[PDB]
Amino acid sequence: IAVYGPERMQKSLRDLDWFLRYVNYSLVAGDSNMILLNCLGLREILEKACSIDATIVAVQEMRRAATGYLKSNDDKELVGSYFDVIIRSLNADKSDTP
Amino acid sequence: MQDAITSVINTYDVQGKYFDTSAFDKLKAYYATGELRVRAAGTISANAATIIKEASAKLFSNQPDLVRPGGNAYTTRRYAACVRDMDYFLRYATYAMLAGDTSILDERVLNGLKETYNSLGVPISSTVQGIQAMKEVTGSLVGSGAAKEMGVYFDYLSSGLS
Amino acid sequence: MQDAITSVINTYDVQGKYFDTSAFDKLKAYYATGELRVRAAGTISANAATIIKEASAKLFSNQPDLVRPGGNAYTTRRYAACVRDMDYFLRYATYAMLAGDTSILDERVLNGLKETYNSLGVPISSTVQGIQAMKEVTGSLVGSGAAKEMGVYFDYLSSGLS
Amino acid sequence: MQDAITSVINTYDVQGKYFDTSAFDKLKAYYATGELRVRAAGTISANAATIIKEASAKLFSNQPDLVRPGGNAYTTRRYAACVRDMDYFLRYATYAMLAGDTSILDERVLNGLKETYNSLGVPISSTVQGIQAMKEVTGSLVGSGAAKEMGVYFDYLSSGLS
Amino acid sequence: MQDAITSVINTYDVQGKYFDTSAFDKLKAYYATGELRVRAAGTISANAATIIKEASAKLFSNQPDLVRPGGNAYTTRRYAACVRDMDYFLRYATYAMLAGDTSILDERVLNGLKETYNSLGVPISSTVQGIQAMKEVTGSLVGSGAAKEMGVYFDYLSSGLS
Amino acid sequence: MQDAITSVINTYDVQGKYFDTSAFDKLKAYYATGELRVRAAGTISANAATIIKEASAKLFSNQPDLVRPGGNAYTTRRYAACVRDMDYFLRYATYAMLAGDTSILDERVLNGLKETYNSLGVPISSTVQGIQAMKEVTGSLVGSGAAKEMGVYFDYLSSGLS
Amino acid sequence: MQDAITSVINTYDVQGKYFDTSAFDKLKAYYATGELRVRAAGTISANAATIIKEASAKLFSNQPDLVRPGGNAYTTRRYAACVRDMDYFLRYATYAMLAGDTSILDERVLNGLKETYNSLGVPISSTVQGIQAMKEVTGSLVGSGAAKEMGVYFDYLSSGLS
Amino acid sequence: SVVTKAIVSADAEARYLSPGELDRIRGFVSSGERRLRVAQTLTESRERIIKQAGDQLFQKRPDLVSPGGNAYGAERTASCLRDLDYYLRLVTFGIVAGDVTPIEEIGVIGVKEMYRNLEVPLPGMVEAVKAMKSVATGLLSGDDSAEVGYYFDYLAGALA
Amino acid sequence: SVVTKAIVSADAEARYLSPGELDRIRGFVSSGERRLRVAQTLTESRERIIKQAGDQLFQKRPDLVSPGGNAYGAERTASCLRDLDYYLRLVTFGIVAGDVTPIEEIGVIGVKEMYRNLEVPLPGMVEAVKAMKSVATGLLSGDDSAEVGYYFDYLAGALA
Amino acid sequence: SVVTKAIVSADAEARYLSPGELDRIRGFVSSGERRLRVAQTLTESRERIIKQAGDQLFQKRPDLVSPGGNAYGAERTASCLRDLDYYLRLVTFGIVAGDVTPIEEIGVIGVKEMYRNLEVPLPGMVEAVKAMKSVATGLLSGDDSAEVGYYFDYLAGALA
Amino acid sequence: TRLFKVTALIPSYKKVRGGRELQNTYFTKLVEYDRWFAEQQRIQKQGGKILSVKMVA
Ligand SMILES: CCC1=C(C)/C(=C/C2=NC(=C\c3[nH]c(/C=C4\NC(=O)[C@H](C)[C@H]4CC)c(C)c3CCC(=O)O)/C(CCC(=O)O)=C2C)NC1=O
Ligand SMILES: CCC1=C(C)/C(=C/C2=NC(=C\c3[nH]c(/C=C4\NC(=O)[C@H](C)[C@H]4CC)c(C)c3CCC(=O)O)/C(CCC(=O)O)=C2C)NC1=O
Ligand SMILES: CCC1=C(C)/C(=C/C2=NC(=C\c3[nH]c(/C=C4\NC(=O)[C@H](C)[C@H]4CC)c(C)c3CCC(=O)O)/C(CCC(=O)O)=C2C)NC1=O
Ligand SMILES: CCC1=C(C)/C(=C/C2=NC(=C\c3[nH]c(/C=C4\NC(=O)[C@H](C)[C@H]4CC)c(C)c3CCC(=O)O)/C(CCC(=O)O)=C2C)NC1=O
Ligand SMILES: CCC1=C(C)/C(=C/C2=NC(=C\c3[nH]c(/C=C4\NC(=O)[C@H](C)[C@H]4CC)c(C)c3CCC(=O)O)/C(CCC(=O)O)=C2C)NC1=O
Ligand SMILES: CCC1=C(C)/C(=C/C2=NC(=C\c3[nH]c(/C=C4\NC(=O)[C@H](C)[C@H]4CC)c(C)c3CCC(=O)O)/C(CCC(=O)O)=C2C)NC1=O
Ligand SMILES: CCC1=C(C)/C(=C/C2=NC(=C\c3[nH]c(/C=C4\NC(=O)[C@H](C)[C@H]4CC)c(C)c3CCC(=O)O)/C(CCC(=O)O)=C2C)NC1=O
Ligand SMILES: CCC1=C(C)/C(=C/C2=NC(=C\c3[nH]c(/C=C4\NC(=O)[C@H](C)[C@H]4CC)c(C)c3CCC(=O)O)/C(CCC(=O)O)=C2C)NC1=O
Ligand SMILES: CCC1=C(C)/C(=C/C2=NC(=C\c3[nH]c(/C=C4\NC(=O)[C@H](C)[C@H]4CC)c(C)c3CCC(=O)O)/C(CCC(=O)O)=C2C)NC1=O
Repeated sequence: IAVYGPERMQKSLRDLDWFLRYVNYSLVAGDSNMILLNCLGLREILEKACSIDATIVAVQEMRRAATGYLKSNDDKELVGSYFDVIIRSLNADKSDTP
Repeated sequence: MQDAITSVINTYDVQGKYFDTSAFDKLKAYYATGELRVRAAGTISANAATIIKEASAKLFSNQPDLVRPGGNAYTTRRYAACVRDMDYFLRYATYAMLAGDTSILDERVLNGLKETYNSLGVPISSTVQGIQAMKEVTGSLVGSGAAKEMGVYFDYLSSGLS
Repeated sequence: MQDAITSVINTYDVQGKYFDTSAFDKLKAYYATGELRVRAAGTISANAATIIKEASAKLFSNQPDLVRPGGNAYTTRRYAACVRDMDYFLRYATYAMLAGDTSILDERVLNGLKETYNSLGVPISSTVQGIQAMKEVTGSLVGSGAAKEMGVYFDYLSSGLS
Repeated sequence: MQDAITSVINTYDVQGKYFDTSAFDKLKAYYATGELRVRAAGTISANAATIIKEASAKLFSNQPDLVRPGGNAYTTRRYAACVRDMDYFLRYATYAMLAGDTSILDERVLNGLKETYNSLGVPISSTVQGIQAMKEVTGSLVGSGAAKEMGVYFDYLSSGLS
Repeated sequence: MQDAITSVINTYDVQGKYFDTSAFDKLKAYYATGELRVRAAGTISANAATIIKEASAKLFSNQPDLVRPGGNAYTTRRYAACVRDMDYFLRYATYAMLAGDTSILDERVLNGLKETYNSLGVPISSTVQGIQAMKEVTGSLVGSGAAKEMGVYFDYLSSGLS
Repeated sequence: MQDAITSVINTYDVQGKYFDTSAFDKLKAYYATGELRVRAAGTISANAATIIKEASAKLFSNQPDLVRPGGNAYTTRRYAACVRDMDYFLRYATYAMLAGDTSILDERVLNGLKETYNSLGVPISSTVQGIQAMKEVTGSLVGSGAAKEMGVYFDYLSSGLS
Repeated sequence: MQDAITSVINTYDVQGKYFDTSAFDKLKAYYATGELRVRAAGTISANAATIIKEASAKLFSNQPDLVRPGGNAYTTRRYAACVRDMDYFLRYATYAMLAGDTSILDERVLNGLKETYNSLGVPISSTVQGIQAMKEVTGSLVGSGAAKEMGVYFDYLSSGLS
Repeated sequence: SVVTKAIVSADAEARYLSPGELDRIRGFVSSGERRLRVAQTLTESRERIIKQAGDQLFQKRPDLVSPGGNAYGAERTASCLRDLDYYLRLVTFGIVAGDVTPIEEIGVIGVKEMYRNLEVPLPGMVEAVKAMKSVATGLLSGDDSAEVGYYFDYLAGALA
Repeated sequence: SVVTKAIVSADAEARYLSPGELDRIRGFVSSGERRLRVAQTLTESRERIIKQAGDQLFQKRPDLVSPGGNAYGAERTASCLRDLDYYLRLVTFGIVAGDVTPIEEIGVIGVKEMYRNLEVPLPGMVEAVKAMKSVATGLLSGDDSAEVGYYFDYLAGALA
Repeated sequence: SVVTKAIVSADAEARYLSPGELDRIRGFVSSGERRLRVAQTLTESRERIIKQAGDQLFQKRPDLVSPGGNAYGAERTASCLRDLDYYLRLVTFGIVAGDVTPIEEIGVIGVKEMYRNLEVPLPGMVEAVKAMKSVATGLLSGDDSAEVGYYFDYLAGALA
Repeated sequence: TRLFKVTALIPSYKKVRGGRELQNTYFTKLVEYDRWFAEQQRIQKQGGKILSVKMVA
């Protein structure tokens, strides 16, 4: 926490909250399109001042935590897909943005 | 366009916070009428031509001057255009009912409607009367519960015209 | 201008026709709504400064670029112009609501407003947002029944600008 | 668009005159600066993505509400659109510097931009701040004289938006 | 468009009436003048380039400023545009004379033309003077009655540009 | 109307930023040229009538048809209006030079001037020639540097008309 | 569609190898012939109309039946088509001259022309004779060195259409 | 009309009328008086034509006035005769105009949609048009009957 | 201009100028002094060039100034020479601009229609511009003669 | 190349080459020998550029050769070096042609899709090309170094 | 001289297209005589190859 400083910590926390908020929104809308499109361009923005591997670990951890509370196989698979879209997009942006 | 879901999502995204009790209440109210609205939409989509027939019959019986010479609906072309406009109004009211938002109406009917009818000389009050007749017919056809949901958007269109 | 009573009178005068059952039905409808209209008009007259107060504050909170330097509402002159326009919008919506007709809105406000705003550089999206602000601010003060009535005139203003 | 040579040609053609001593002096002045302009343009094309990065970073640091919920840069979509607008401004300012005239700026950027942002809701003042940030970023990379020349066109863009 | 026969047909159709003695008299008048109209149209079509030549020569001799540098007709492109406008005026005057009605003149020339010249900077007074020149040149070739008939439509164009 | 100082003030108020070194530099440059501007303005004011006299003499010698019958300056009335217009151009060019900004020309001189002259029938090209003759006369009286300064405003007027 | 330089680039790129010294010698050859090629191109651009004049004249002189009725040039439309074909052949021959390669001829002239003429029935022999007529005169104007160098492109066109 | 069609056709290619369509206009104009006389005959005899056409239609197609028919009832029969009157007037307009353009614009564009909304059998309209054509051509001489018959034929084909 | 063409070609592709376009601009600005000298020589000699070229044109084609010719008369001859002055000014504009764009956009677009309206024989105009080529290239050095002659040949081909 | 672009531009509007196009072709051919000398120098020492650029890139971005990186492994490093060799050859081709059309046509159009298929980080392209540019500009003289570095600059911008 | 039946293949050299564009590349149309010169020129400028043309009427 100390190395980044208050600004990057605030950005990181609001970004994790952002991910989970968009997961909720997409579950409401019936489509993970908003998460998808908002993640087609995220890695190039993050890379210089952020760790992509750290973000992937964070999204996987949130996936595990969210799947824990659901206690229903269909619910678990749906939320797992709506997080796997985030992991998939950050993985797809290994080269430049599309 | 927008629906109720998009409106709530944007309202809470601009604030940057999750759904509160009022949000979940709005979504539950929107979802509760969903099957009724889809049934009404199926009825209208299936029987649009019929609704046009009774709506036009009522409108032109109440105002025979429209279809007599010197009236705005006096020709085969202008009568066809009148009933075509009525079909437009019915279809876009159905779209708005299914969406739960009047954004589609403002975007794709009201934007340029007044310019069109004032350029062409179409009587706006008579168009409002035709929309009201369509409301009555479609309410009689789809049941009172769906009649109210149709009527809110029919009134939105009527107030947009007048 | 024109109200509901005068609208019916003019329709029957151009037809050279007599007041039939439909005309008296419309007249009865207006007389039934009259007391609600008058109560709403008095309430809005009482709280007009408050309505402009709150609507301006909310519009500039949702879109703070307007009041910061470089915004269309950034100066004392341009801010006062915004407040003056909103005060017109409230007063003329109240006139239209009390009359039961939007002809006054058309002729006194909407005939030439788009071109004025486009020549001035005034944002029209933000003006529609301010009108919606006044709409849902006055809706709380007048009550749900009177809000449903004043809302159609606020939406008429918004659709005329949009 | 027109460059310095075309500007002088137009000024002398509308008067029906051949080039006098002043015309040749001005043309020679433009020709003397051509190599500097080409070198500056190559340097800017070298670091265009860089300049965009520092300019956007400085803008969003000094304007943090842009990327917070309710800000117009709060999205990856809206962020990409903003940085593409920044790309537009840098590219066309480089075109203007290379041409030696501000005509291309007015023709292809400034004309209709304020109304475009008013429709979209884009803050003009924040865009002016981004253009200025781009100016300080570009000046250091291009050097003193190239910075004066190149910042003339950035100032033209800012004043046109202002 | 609309011609004399279509004009009478439309006037009687809006009323819903059959043709009577006055309408038949108007139709007979048009049928009487048809042969003269056809001769005049053929003569004009044979000599259109000539008429444009003398009319342009007259206009640019009496107003040589138009074709010197700084004038509206000063370039090969703008001179060609001027003579093309005169050619279109002549052709549509011929069309109106053949039809016997000025409806085509309105629809295909005069709707939006004054705004176009106001934007372009075209001197409408000089255009009208050129139209009058075409009128007098055409009259000599076409003869007395054909000259009166053609002058009706030339004056209609001139007053429409007003 | 805005001068260089006012332009700096506005371009810093739109940003909301206070004055920094660059603004003080531009203001210092304006004060550096202020003495030249004041001397040129005083010289032009001292000899306005003379300048108009040689400029009009040169224009009417180069284009004698203007003051002959059938020319737009053939009347005591129209000749007086012509020299009045020439005085307008000289005085407002002096204003613009003294302000250091071409804003006043667009703001009070060139706005609707083309439409006005085209409605009057005034030759635009000959007015531009009068402006150029006035430029040549003014330059010799004001000296080389002040002539180079006044030339940008005279050329601005000539390009605005043409 | 490729010149000598892009042709050698292609033949070295397909092998995946870098340029050898023989490639550099081939490149020096074209760079040394470039000024002669450009001079011949300018001469041909200046004299293209005259070359078409005399080439059509000689072609119709040697073969009289073509212009006479029953010939594959006997029509005003068909005459224009023939002269257009010869003009296009000359222009593309000059293009191939400047490029130094016949690839442009294949890609923009012989691409579908052979079977087009075959279906239309154009005689191959007359077309080859016309190509020869253009070549042996163009070589006279362009000089012997450029004559031998247009020889390859003209007889390439002849052999391709053969 | 003939003049309108010729002029708009010439306008579509930005050119003056060729001598062929000038002969067009001349031939149309030289035939004006006969067209006016035929319009006289049709207009003066409208009342008899409408009644005779209604009787012929209703005897040939009794189902329309039969119970459950479209024209059943005095008011609906009156509307049918009103439609016949409209189309006779449109025929007169077409005769004077020299083409079917008035018929086209006023009573042909959107007529199928109009009657489909009105639940009107188009075959009934065709039969009515044929009957009124026969009645009208009965009054006119052979040369004029041949001319008006094609206007009626165009109306019948448009309704079909 | 050359800079304008490079800029708009880059703009069409939504990119910055390629090394080829920057090299083109470097070449164009490297020749600025030569172009200025050539344009100043042509401007200094405008009266002499017009006088001599008009003389050559009129002796080569006396029909233009003979009775019944288009240039017959003092005023029409003055207009004839004024046109040549216009085109010489356009040629100087093209020299300084580095391309034939100013000539193209001031005195080449619609030139055939303009001179058709003025009954001006285009072959006469071509002969006039060839005479101007000869007279001007006589004044210039060998290197600049070809450069000026290219614009003159372009203008001749445009008129032809 | 330059003449190819000029011919395409001339044929686009169906005319002979403009005087300006002829001047740009003369400027191209006049500098052809210097372009060929640059080609000499870049082609001869290709190994120095490629290896030094690879070393600089790997030092700047150690994650590329680190396990889990795209360049990790001997074969993948060989593919890295082969890609750098390809881009050096294309840069020499563009130097010869006088335009970046060889570079673009061979390995720029669709480069992003291919490198997305390979997971190649485009910043890796940018840094490798910048190292190549540094070495090439160092081994050349200033007048040549600027012009050559323009091509590397275009390639880096295309990758970025 | 009424109609031409033209089969031609215009490839794509400027970019890679995500949509189908298979029938846009390889196609056969009937082209009017007055339009065949311009159409053939357009196909040639596009870089495409005109495989064969026959005469229809
Ligand atoms: C759901 C839709 C969505 C998300 C999540 C999103 C993230 C996002 N975070 C940003 C800032 C930032 N984000 C981060 C890093 C954070 N980022 C996270 O992925 C990590 C958990 C964490 C660090 C480990 C940092 C350091 C910044 C500061 C700007 C910079 O990186 O240079 C930015 C750039 C705008 C700005 O400067 O504020 C975006 C677009 N954008 C979206 O449209
Ligand atoms: C969904 C968006 C939409 C709307 C709203 C719409 C309205 C519309 N109605 C039109 C015609 C018309 N519309 C009417 C309307 C009737 N007149 C009668 O009196 C009644 C009062 C009234 C209906 C109850 C008439 C008579 C015309 C023909 C007028 C003419 O062309 O002269 C036209 C002109 C274009 C055309 O004729 O095809 C438009 C644009 N079009 C759209 O794409
Ligand atoms: C450059 C010209 C200019 C000025 C000056 C200006 C003043 C200004 N003052 C405001 C509010 C305010 N202004 C004040 C200041 C007052 N409080 C005390 O009573 C004092 C007597 C007094 C200060 C000495 C306060 C407290 C508010 C907040 C009121 C509110 O938020 O409702 C706002 C609204 C801010 C927004 O909507 O986001 C503006 C625009 N605006 C301009 O464009
Ligand atoms: C129809 C109305 C009308 C009038 C009256 C008129 C007068 C007039 N006289 C002029 C010249 C002149 N006018 C005079 C006459 C003066 N010489 C003596 O002092 C006398 C006091 C007096 C005559 C009795 C002279 C000497 C000039 C020559 C001025 C010069 O060239 O310097 C000019 C300048 C243009 C030209 O020379 O053609 C005008 C406009 N113009 C008009 O359109
Ligand atoms: C840029 C490459 C290219 C060229 C040149 C070309 C020419 C060409 N010539 C055509 C017909 C023609 N071509 C010719 C010319 C030939 N007949 C004789 O006169 C001569 C021996 C010979 C000229 C050397 C003629 C006369 C016609 C019209 C004959 C007809 O109507 O069938 C056509 C058919 C379409 C049309 O004419 O509108 C084309 C496309 N097409 C191309 O893609
Ligand atoms: C000038 C162009 C024009 C036409 C043609 C036209 C026809 C027309 N016929 C109508 C009614 C009618 N039309 C008919 C005629 C049918 N009955 C039989 O089945 C026959 C097949 C057929 C007649 C031959 C009938 C029975 C009605 C009454 C139906 C109703 O009450 O809706 C109506 C509805 C208005 C009214 O009832 O007064 C129209 C608009 N209107 C026009 O503006
Ligand atoms: C800047 C571009 C430009 C050009 C080129 C131009 C040409 C031009 N030439 C004109 C007349 C003329 N031009 C000529 C010249 C021709 N006579 C012989 O045939 C020669 C072959 C040839 C000259 C070498 C002549 C004789 C006239 C007088 C025509 C007449 O009085 O009827 C006119 C009409 C001027 C008037 O009297 O109102 C124009 C506008 N205008 C322009 O704005
Ligand atoms: C001339 C046009 C052209 C280019 C440019 C081109 C590039 C190219 N590089 C490839 C492999 C590769 N390229 C690289 C190099 C990259 N990865 C590292 O991270 C570095 C950042 C970076 C080098 C600086 C690597 C590591 C591979 C191996 C990837 C694999 O085989 O899975 C491949 C896959 C096929 C093969 O290697 O045979 C292609 C097609 N191909 C072409 O036809
Ligand atoms: C949806 C149905 C569909 C198909 C199937 C299709 C195939 C197709 N492939 C094309 C080009 C191409 N296709 C390939 C791929 C080939 N080369 C490799 O070695 C492989 C052996 C092989 C593919 C497995 C290549 C290399 C090109 C470019 C060829 C060139 O332009 O020279 C093109 C030309 C248009 C373009 O380049 O964008 C088409 C139409 N297009 C379609 O719309």
